[PDB]
Amino acid sequence: RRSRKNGIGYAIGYAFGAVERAVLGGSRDYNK
Repeated sequence: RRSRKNGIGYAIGYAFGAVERAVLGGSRDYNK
């Protein structure tokens, strides 16, 4: 609520979200 959520979370979100991005590339994320 003071920009404290957007500064460190983005870093991890960038590295992680980056690898995850590939996962969300096409589809097949669930369905057993």
